[PDB]
Amino acid sequence: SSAHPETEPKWWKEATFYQIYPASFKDSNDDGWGDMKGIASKLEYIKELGADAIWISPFYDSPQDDMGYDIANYEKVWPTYGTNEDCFALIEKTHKLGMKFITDLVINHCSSEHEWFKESRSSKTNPKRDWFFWRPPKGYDAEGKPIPPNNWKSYFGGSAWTFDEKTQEFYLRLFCSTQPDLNWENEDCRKAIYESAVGYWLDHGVDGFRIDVGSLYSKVVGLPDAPVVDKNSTWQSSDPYTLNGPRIHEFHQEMNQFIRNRVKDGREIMTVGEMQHASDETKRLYTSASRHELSELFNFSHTDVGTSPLFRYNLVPFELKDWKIALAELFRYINGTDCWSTIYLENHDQPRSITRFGDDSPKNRVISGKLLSVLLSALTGTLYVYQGQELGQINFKNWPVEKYEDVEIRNNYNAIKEEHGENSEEMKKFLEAIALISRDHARTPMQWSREEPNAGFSGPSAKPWFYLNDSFREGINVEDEIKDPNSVLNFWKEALKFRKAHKDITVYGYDFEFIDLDNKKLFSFTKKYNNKTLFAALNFSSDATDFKIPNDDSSFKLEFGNYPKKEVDASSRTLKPWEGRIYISE
Ligand SMILES: [Ca+2]
Repeated sequence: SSAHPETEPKWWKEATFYQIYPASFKDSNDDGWGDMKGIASKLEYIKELGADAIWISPFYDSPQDDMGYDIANYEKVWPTYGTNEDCFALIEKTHKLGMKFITDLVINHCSSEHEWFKESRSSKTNPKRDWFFWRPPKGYDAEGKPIPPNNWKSYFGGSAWTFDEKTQEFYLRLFCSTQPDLNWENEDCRKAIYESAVGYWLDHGVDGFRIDVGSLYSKVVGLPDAPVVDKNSTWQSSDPYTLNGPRIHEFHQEMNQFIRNRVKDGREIMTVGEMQHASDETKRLYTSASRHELSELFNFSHTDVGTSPLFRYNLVPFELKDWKIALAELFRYINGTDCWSTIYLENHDQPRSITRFGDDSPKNRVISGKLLSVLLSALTGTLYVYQGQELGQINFKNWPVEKYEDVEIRNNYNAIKEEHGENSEEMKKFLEAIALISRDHARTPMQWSREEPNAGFSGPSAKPWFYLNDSFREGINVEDEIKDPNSVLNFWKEALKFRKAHKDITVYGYDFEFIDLDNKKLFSFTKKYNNKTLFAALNFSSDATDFKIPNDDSSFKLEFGNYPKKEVDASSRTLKPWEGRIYISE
């Protein structure tokens, strides 16, 4: 393990993180919105699950146009969630339970309601004008409407520019119209961002940051028109000119140094960057400890399978190998380096993993939920569990488009309507996709009980901010699952215990090798840690499936699996439907 610098222990490498979506976790005052007191009341639940740390999605003052990712004040909690003192009390309570606390750092853009933008937009001459990207119209079209500066597409559909009537210029917003991108080319802007979004929270005791689209801060000079790669779209991906831009490492090094110099008590701060896409070299430039940029990053390849590279909301076929390779992209690059990795299948931007990668049928949702737990339990990196994942939550079913809350759905819907028509093949394909892929499958309220109609998320008289998934009535809720010894929740508790007990090879394991990579059912691999070898055989199918252990001998002992412990023949070399097994040899 000496020629593997990645094995050097750190709190944040072996911590299991639980991600909380504050709007949807726990309402304590029956207004239908989750809040900080609600979260505080459930910290013991999170600890009992086996989490070592929490990441809370944005809880700062925000109009909620992107449900918190449009921040109007980095230094003030959104009043509906509580006060700043509520937040400080929550951080302290988390700490006193022996858990770490990370906050969401969203500094590619802020809300147009942020005072910085209110000043910026007020005139062309004010000191904050170039804290954002302002450009005149390219011209005017045949109807007299201003034409945006370039052809860039918003992440949520349509143009990535919004026209300001007062100053007669467009401003850049890669996200929704009220999320103006901050101009990192302006050094005063960078310094103000660090003070407000970073320093304030360091001063108030956070253990780290999850960094929202951290790979977008560097725009290529001139903001040039992007390549026309999508021949059926007016607007084009800006990735060549906005993703991992030429100053992106400079900016991350600078912010890393700011953090190092601002911490007052010598504590170790973790940063996890939501970087989206990166070559392995780019990942290394970001996460190598010697680079002093990020601790680790999220890479989306595994959550992109089954979606078109041109448009997330067009489905395409995939096979198991595609997902195997995409998952391995998270961690193989760290082998024999001072880099570090993340491991996750769910977050507030993703549909449910059982639906996507297991089988959410009444017959298979429990066993396949456990299979996914077995897989994640064995992988190298910082493990993240998203609220409800531990319950085996599944996608919602048969929702009309008008029920979806997400701006990503609303904006894409409207762009398709405008470009192709409401009654079009393009719309049909979109509607097909949202049923599988929408971020909203992550965002329905957390299911605490079977109580009608709000599942213990709020009192029965409240109107939740977003609709409940009907699954709470099918026993997918905390109260019912605690009592069912066979539940997905109780299994996740086991899986985290197993992972911790074997952390050298589960968390810190190296030399990952696939076994039978092409197999459309069997997901199998080995890992090493000194004299130890871990072997996984995971059957992602409703069929029985054979496997082989390479260099098999008597030393391989069955240590974890999802079929009943007393009813498994460890010597058998055929897996039952949805069966997973982890063997370890010493
Ligand atoms: Ca509330």
